Amino acid sequence: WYRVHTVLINDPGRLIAAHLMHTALVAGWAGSMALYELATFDPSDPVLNPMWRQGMFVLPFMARLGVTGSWSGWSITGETGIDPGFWSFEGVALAHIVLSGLLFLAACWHWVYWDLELFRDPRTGEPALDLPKMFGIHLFLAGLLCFGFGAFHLTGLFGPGMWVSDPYGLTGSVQPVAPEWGPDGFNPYNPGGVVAHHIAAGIVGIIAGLFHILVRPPQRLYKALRMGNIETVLSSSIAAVFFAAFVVAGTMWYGSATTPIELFGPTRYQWDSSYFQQEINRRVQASLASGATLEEAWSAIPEKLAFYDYIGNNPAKGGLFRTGPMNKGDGIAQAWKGHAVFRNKEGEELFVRRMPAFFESFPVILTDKNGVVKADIPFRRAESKYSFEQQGVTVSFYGGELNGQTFTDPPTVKSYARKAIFGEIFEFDTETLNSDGIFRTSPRGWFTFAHAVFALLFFFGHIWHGARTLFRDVFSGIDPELSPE
Amino acid sequence: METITYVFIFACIIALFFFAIFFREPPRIT
Amino acid sequence: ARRTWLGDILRPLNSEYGKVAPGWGTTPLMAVFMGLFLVFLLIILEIYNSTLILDGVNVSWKAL
Amino acid sequence: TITPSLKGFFIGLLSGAVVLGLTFAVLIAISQID
Amino acid sequence: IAQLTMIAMIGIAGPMIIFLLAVRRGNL
Amino acid sequence: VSYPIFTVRWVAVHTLAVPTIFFLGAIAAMQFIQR
Amino acid sequence: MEPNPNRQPVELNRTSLYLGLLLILVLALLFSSYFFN
Amino acid sequence: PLGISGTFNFMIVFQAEHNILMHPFHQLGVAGVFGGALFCAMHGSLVTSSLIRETTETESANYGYKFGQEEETYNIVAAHGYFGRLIFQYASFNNSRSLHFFLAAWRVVGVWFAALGISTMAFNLNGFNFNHSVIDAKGNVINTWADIINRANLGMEVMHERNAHNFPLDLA
Amino acid sequence: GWFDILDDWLKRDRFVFVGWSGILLFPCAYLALGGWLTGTTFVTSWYTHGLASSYLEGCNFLTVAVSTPANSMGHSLLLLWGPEAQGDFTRWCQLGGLWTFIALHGAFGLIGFMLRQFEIARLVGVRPYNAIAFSAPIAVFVSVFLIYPLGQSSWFFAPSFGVAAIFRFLLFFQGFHNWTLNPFHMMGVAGVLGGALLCAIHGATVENTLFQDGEGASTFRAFNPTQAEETYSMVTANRFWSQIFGIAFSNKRWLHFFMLFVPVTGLWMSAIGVVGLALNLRSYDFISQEIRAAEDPEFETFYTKNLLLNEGIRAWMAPQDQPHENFVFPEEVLPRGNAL
Amino acid sequence: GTTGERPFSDIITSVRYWVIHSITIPALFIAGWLFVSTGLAYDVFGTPRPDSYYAQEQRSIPLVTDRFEAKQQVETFLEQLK
Amino acid sequence: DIDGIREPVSGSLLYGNNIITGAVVPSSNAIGLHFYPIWEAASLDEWLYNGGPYQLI
Amino acid sequence: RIPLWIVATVAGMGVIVIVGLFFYGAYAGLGSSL
Ligand SMILES: CCCCCCCCCCCCCCCCCC(=O)OC[C@H](CO[C@@H]1O[C@H](CO[C@H]2O[C@H](CO)[C@H](O)[C@H](O)[C@H]2O)[C@H](O)[C@H](O)[C@H]1O)OC(=O)CCCCCCCCCCCCCCCCC
Ligand code: CLA
Ligand code: CLA
Ligand code: CLA
Ligand code: CLA
Ligand code: CLA
Ligand SMILES: C=Cc1c(C)c2cc3nc(c4c5[nH]c(cc6nc(cc1[nH]2)C(C)=C6CC)c(C)c5C(=O)[C@@H]4C(=O)OC)[C@@H](CCC(=O)OC/C=C(\C)CCC[C@H](C)CCC[C@@H](C)CCCC(C)C)[C@@H]3C
Ligand SMILES: CCCCCCCCCCCCCCCC(=O)O[C@H](COC(=O)CCCCCCCCCCCC)CO[C@@H]1O[C@@H](CO)[C@H](O)[C@H](O)[C@@H]1O
Ligand SMILES: CCCCCCCCCCCCCCCC(=O)O[C@H](COC(=O)CCCCCCCCCCCC)CO[C@@H]1O[C@@H](CO)[C@H](O)[C@H](O)[C@@H]1O
Ligand SMILES: CC1=C(/C=C/C(C)=C/C=C\C(C)=C\C=C/C=C(C)/C=C/C=C(C)/C=C/C2=C(C)CCCC2(C)C)C(C)(C)CCC1
Ligand SMILES: CC1=C(\C=C/C(C)=C/C=C\C(C)=C\C=C\C=C(C)\C=C\C=C(C)\C=C\C2=C(C)CCCC2(C)C)C(C)(C)CCC1
Repeated sequence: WYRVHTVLINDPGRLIAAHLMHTALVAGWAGSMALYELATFDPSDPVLNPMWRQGMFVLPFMARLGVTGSWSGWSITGETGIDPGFWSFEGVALAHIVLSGLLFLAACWHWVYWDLELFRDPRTGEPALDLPKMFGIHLFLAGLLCFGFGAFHLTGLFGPGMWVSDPYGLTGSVQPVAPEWGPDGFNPYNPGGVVAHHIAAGIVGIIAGLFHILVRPPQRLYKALRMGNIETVLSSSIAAVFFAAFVVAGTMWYGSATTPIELFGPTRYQWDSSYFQQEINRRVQASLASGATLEEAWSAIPEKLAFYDYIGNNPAKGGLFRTGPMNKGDGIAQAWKGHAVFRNKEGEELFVRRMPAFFESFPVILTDKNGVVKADIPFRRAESKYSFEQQGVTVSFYGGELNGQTFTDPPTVKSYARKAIFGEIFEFDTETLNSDGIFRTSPRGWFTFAHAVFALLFFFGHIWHGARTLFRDVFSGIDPELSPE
Repeated sequence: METITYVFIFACIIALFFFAIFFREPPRIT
Repeated sequence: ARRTWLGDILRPLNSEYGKVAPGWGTTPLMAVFMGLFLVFLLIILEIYNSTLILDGVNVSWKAL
Repeated sequence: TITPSLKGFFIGLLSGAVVLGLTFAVLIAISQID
Repeated sequence: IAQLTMIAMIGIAGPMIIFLLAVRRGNL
Repeated sequence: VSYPIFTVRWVAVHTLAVPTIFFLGAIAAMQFIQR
Repeated sequence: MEPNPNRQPVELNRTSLYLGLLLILVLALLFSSYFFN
Repeated sequence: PLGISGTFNFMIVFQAEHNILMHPFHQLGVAGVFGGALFCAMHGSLVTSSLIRETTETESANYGYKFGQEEETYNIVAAHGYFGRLIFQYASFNNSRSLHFFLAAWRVVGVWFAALGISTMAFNLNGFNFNHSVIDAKGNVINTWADIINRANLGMEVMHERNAHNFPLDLA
Repeated sequence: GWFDILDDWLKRDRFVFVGWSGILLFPCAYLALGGWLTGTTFVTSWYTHGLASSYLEGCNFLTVAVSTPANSMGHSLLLLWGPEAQGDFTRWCQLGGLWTFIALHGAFGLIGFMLRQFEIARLVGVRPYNAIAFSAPIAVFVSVFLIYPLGQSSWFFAPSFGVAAIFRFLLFFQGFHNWTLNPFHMMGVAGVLGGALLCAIHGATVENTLFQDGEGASTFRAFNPTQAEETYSMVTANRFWSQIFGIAFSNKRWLHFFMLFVPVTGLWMSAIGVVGLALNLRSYDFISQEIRAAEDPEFETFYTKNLLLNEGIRAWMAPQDQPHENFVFPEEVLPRGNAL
Repeated sequence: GTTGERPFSDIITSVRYWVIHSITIPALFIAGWLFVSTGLAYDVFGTPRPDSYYAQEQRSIPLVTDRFEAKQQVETFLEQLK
Repeated sequence: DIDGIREPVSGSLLYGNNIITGAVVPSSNAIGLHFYPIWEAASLDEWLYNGGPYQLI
Repeated sequence: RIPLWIVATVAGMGVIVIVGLFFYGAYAGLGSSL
């Protein structure tokens, strides 16, 4: 077995059929996943139950590049009276599906029809491949198909722009983007720096292609690096795959215009930046500072936005064996309960110290501004000084669903402080899919975790294959006859 | 289940043990 | 070796096998594009890593 | 343009080069001397 | 103040009993 | 035989060797200090 | 369509599994519970 | 306690009653264990890294040895020529018997120590105590890394065997 | 051919081989091993962890280290001319500068050194199984010094170069991560243990198998170096285990390639799991458990016991461990058994 | 096998060595010891004099607050103690 | 019931249905360093409460 | 020509003696408990 797939190192006959297949199991898995993802993505709501909530791993990737309409009649937007044509999550899925059984079909040709004309080198009576040449055109091609990416697609000159949203998950929407190659054209967030990239390196990917197709491989390189041995190109690439691998699994973790929030999830660093908060709050401040009441203020801040400031939507809190869509964890987010401010007899506005990343558990501590401890639910009750009740705290909700109320009975208050440590409290439907109560990471995070072991494992034999490359001769064994050296 | 699932995978390692200390394929001396 | 329509039209593309060239010959022109590249990669690396703060370049979600 | 860290980045580039030019220029001195 | 002298003396004593024994030569 | 002293197997030695005899030397000062 | 020469026999010895059958079956026991969660 | 997790409990308790991670003994278990791992990789490495030539990927290379033969499938000096070349010579092993021994030398030597370490603390001669050690001029307490280690200890210290002792000092 | 002139010198069998690798391996592998020592004995981390590092501060060998930078930093590579120190060794020294440093140089030293194997074994002429065996280690370091940090909060939370420094790192993981319960790490263990077991099972399996192919009562003069064939009869030893522990070897060819696997293998395992800790995506809870625990004050498993430790080894820690997140912990609030 | 080995295995016994080295060792030892005995060390890496950790009074810790202007903090956080 | 207090902590399978969880629990302080020979427990059920199985093994 | 042996004893004191200063500075140093 350990060598059972070596039967192709030579004859690119039954070798293409291999690639022709893996690559039909890939798109074979394509749409099939979508029908699955598709067959369980409750679209009914995009504000408290976005695709990225109910773990959806393939869906998110479609939207980004365009397909956002579905033959069901909806859209990951909210809108109900549109519908792209055959290019709805339906066809998209269906598409690959046909492709697989389609590619499969041909994969056959190439095993039975292994001995092929152009398959061998003329001058000699044996099979071989002008690598530097095939690369020449494959490369070139890459470039041209690329190039047009920004050229029409991403720009719209011919196609759906791409998904782009403004600073806070809110108004995201698939839309054309015009390149911007000034400096900012290099901000992982500036969409234009991605449609200007793809026209750039595609154009260049082209030149290179032409050059590499024409010019010839300078000996001291073709003889230094054992090219001519299909082996070398498998290592000279494993390395490029793992290279980019590592970074894709870096974009998801770290803000990145290709990795929209509204599509995969919140940046772990969005609960670390306290981000959402400094905003939501500034909004309660401009609304409040103008003609409006504390009760009217938060009412402005919309669900979507409040929901984001919740920890349960921070991929940071998952766990390796939290088997599923975030929804199973804390429950199916139903509606926002409304920001709550805690006070006491005195009336000072206490503040609930929050729980950060690492901790799967925290102690509810209340510190007013300036940072002094003013109340806290005590594990040790006997020498309790700040304990609620004794300083008698009470919370009041402004905005949201629980709005306008003011709770006073310890038990409850205490309860809110607990659901306070998670940030903004919401009401979860746990019953439907029988939640468990153990918030799981998001796909935004998941992705990041496989371009892990898959990136890490990759590198390692870029060493092993890249070692079967330069050490062909040895392997079978080093020369049974050497002298002193 | 599980409780069983666990016992089995075990009552097996005991099998695969019996099989390697008695159905070991003799080391030949040539 | 079996004949093939599309096939005849594929090689020579496949034929020019050991199409080696004179000495390392074109190497320097190559490693001179890498010099520009390796720096390239590094220039963004340091912009992303928030060490290379450029004018009018806010590396945040707040781009638009 | 002309940021304090664009500058530091150039200065870093040369210092990088500085150690390349010197290490590499001293490597062939001893290269061909035996 | 410091008998750090005594310890070093006692020290140098036997590792240099060998010196003299090696400089006088004496089946060690 | 005909041996030299300014060999690489020397440069190496003096890379880590001398700073160290310096470091340990600096150390005694470290173990006097107080307050 | 003449038979294929690059078709060598598929190698595997009677204790090769005795090495693997262990590894996988034991590998199972560990990684199991984390499945039952 | 014999069972996966009980191990850990048993362990964590320990680390919290004996600074056993702050031991120049437990070091020696790691010291060697963290060695044998480092070395098993070598002799296993090099050895395999030096095999004659008996099949040419027709099948495998692990056949370059029919059992019983008095030859040595692997080449000794062909081997050393490498490690001697990796880290300067004199540093790589020349004699093969002085090699294999060294392989029981590393493990056993420290794995014993550890064995002693625990066996030592079963009498309360625990790992190093540097809590606060490092001081200030007026006297403020300047923190030693090992001071942190103290909290992650005091932490487990307090919680372990909760509600099982009614006094302030754990003498066991 | 000037290219061959440089080459020529370089790879010339000196006393301690230099090489092309030498231009990468050697420098980085210097300021790193170096830098460590430099800060180990002179620099304080007091402005990042308000704790003492260097030997100058009074610190002990064990209690010394080049502490990661303040989390306030992020992952900024703290260049010397980095906008952080703006170019200033003294400060750049204070802002922890040495960390990104030591780590990164060691990064390239570990690279340069793995390449240090591929070079030699290719000149001397041997299987690339040494360098290949170095994957185990590049993983471990890469997993626990770059990816971990990067996927987490700051460079801060990454290990810190020292003993007690990493010893911390350990407890840290046992606490908020409960690493000891991970399938992976429980394999790393498998490797680092067995590999050692092998290193010795075989070690002394040898010293006590070989023959009388020398005279005296000592084995050092015994045949070699590569002459007469084999010191230990793999047959006389064989039947020793096949009768004691039931099963023994055959073919030293594999026993030398299963000795490689074991550790280099298991060691890679953990390295994966560890990436998992980056996204806090770890193995902490056993659902089936907490739920059965929740509603029953009479069900206790070690698991729960261990699980309580964590809270302890966390509540008491974190505050004085994570200074930048101004922890304010009242005496009550803090969990802790009865009487202790 | 082949070895371009230089002296070494004896050069410690070297009569000239333990001479031009009965001058270099101690000349290196004290060289550093001064880097210490002076107090330079501190000023080099910034390490605090055991009196310059906390100011004579205040009990906070000069934790580097931000990331881009770090140095500045340190600056004022340094002059602090006075 | 390891530690003395009568608060049995039995990880196991036919209770602690898991492999990482369960294990063989120790003897109980109660009968400390004392030899608890299965044939002491006035009831095998007693020899059970008090970690008796541990020792023997 | 200095006795290769004495080259090893005079030095084996260098560590044996320096580590002795080291071990003292831990009972009165800056890193003392007082
Ligand atoms: C396994 C095989 C191993 C092979 C071994 C080979 C050895 C060779 C090693 C050589 C390379 C190592 C050196 C690379 C240094 C990279 C520097 C970096 O990290 O740079 C870091 C910074 C990232 O920016 C971060 O940004 C964060 C938040 O950003 C945002 O913060 C706010 C958002 O809330 C605002 O919007 C703000 O504007 C915005 O910047 C924080 O500020 C952080 O402090 C900051 O570091 O640059 C970035 O953009 C990051 C972009 C890097 C792309 C990803 C590469 C790194 C891979 C790790 C990522 C995966 C995660 C691990 C999970 C599991 C892995 C499997
Ligand atoms: C990328 C494409 C590619 C191709 C065509 C190959 C081909 C090969 N590799 Mg290989 N390899 C690759 C990528 C590839 N590798 C990558 C990215 C790595 C990580 C470094 C490796 C690491 C690696 C090692 C360590 C070894 C090989 C070996 C081999 C050869 C063994 C014979 C055979 O292939 O075994 C295939 C036979 C099998 C029975 C495969 C089943 C193995 C199971 C147990 C793995 C389970 C995975 C599967 C169920 C799901 C995988 C999905 C996921 C991996 C994406 C063969 C030439 C071996 C060598 O001897 O060369 C012959 C060898 O020791 N490879
Ligand atoms: C014929 C062209 C074509 C097109 C337009 C698509 C389009 C799509 N495929 Mg797809 N696919 C194709 C061929 C194509 N596929 C083939 C031949 C296979 C193998 C059978 C697949 C297997 C496949 C699977 C398994 C899946 C898809 C999916 C998708 C959809 C989302 C994936 C995506 O966004 O791309 C992302 C692609 C990129 C971002 C490009 C990355 C490639 C690297 C970065 C470029 C490397 C270039 C190289 C270095 C050369 C140098 C370049 C030079 C210029 C410098 C999207 C509709 C997904 C889906 O259906 O979800 C709805 C999905 O799960 N495809
Ligand atoms: C774990 C580290 C590691 C190791 C041991 C190897 C080993 C190997 N690689 Mg390789 N490689 C690596 C990482 C590694 N690689 C990475 C991260 C990439 C990204 C592309 C590659 C890409 C690559 C290609 C395309 C090829 C190889 C090949 C090889 C083999 C021979 C050539 C070679 O080694 O080049 C080693 C290359 C270097 C050591 C790079 C030089 C040092 C860099 C450029 C210094 C620049 C850093 C600079 C200071 C900037 C600062 C960074 C900043 C963030 C601080 C050999 C087995 C060849 C091969 O096996 O083909 C059959 C081959 O064609 N590699
Ligand atoms: C990456 C750099 C690095 C370095 C240099 C060290 C070094 C060390 N670690 Mg360590 N460690 C690391 C990363 C590192 N670690 C990481 C990432 C983790 C994850 C937790 C750990 C977890 C860990 C634990 C749990 C322990 C250590 C311990 C140790 C010490 C014991 C050495 C040993 O037993 O090896 C055996 C030797 C070899 C494998 C061959 C080389 C030996 C080294 C290189 C030389 C040691 C000599 C020393 C430097 C000075 C002696 C002078 C004399 C030899 C001339 C040693 C100082 C042990 C300790 O307590 O410290 C003493 C210990 O218990 N480490
Ligand atoms: C990686 C680069 C890339 C990728 C992944 C995509 C992906 C996509 N583009 Mg696109 N595009 C690109 C570059 C790319 N583009 C460039 C450079 C341009 C410049 C023109 C465009 C211009 C463009 C326009 C104008 C449009 C798109 C659209 C799309 C999407 C619809 C296609 C669909 O998903 O079915 C993919 C299905 C398959 C790949 C199936 C593969 C196998 C089947 C069987 C195909 C063949 C079946 C059968 C044999 C007959 C096929 C031919 C005939 C039937 C049509 C999405 C796939 C359309 C959009 O609306 O999509 C939602 C759209 O209108 N693009
Ligand atoms: C216990 C930890 C550990 C250490 C101490 C260690 C050390 C070493 N391993 C080496 C080799 C190997 N290790 C291997 C497998 C493994 N090694 C492992 C674990 C270790 N290996 C694990 C167990 C696997 C086995 C499962 C392979 C087989 C090799 C090699 O063949 C190689 C060897 O031949 O050794 C003889 C040597 C290569 C030297 C080098 O790369 O220099 C170049 C790098 C330098 C000089 C700069 C250091 C780079 C690092 C990143 C900088 C860190 C500096 C500080 C952190 C210093 C730490 C000290 C403080 C933290 C207290 C070196 C002595
Ligand atoms: C609840 C427990 C579950 C956990 C499992 C327990 C841990 C198992 C660790 C042992 C595995 C290492 C095997 C070494 C590989 C090898 O070398 O042994 C091979 C296979 O033997 C095996 O696999 C046999 C496995 C069963 C052995 C268990 C013994 C039971 C206890 C004995 C007590 C005696 C009083 C046989 O030979 C090998 O394979 C040969 C080809 O058949 C080749 O010659 C190879 O080079 C090699 O020699
Ligand atoms: C027989 C050998 C067999 C092999 C096993 C031997 C293992 C021995 C391990 C001992 C290591 C530490 C010793 C503690 C003594 C001590 O305490 O010295 C400390 C620094 O140590 C040190 O500087 C440790 C030196 C290790 C650095 C070596 C790294 C690589 C460089 C080598 C390159 C050479 C070319 C400084 O002491 C401090 O002294 C004062 C600070 O000046 C403080 O007040 C405290 O007293 C504090 O203890
Ligand atoms: C027939 C045909 C057709 C079609 C077909 C198709 C469409 C098919 C298919 C398909 C399919 C049916 C597919 C597939 C596949 C996929 C796959 C097969 C995948 C995979 C899997 C995997 C991959 C897995 C699993 C796992 C695990 C276990 C865990 C980890 C992860 C993983 C993934 C590894 C038509 C009529 C149209 C035409 C032609 C013919
Ligand atoms: C830093 C830096 C650099 C570099 C560096 C260096 C150069 C470092 C180093 C270094 C070093 C080089 C250090 C050192 C050292 C050492 C020491 C300080 C030591 C020691 C010790 C010891 C260790 C002793 C002893 C002993 C004994 C005898 C017993 C046991 C063992 C032992 C070994 C412990 C540069 C400028 C580039 C840049 C900046 C930064």
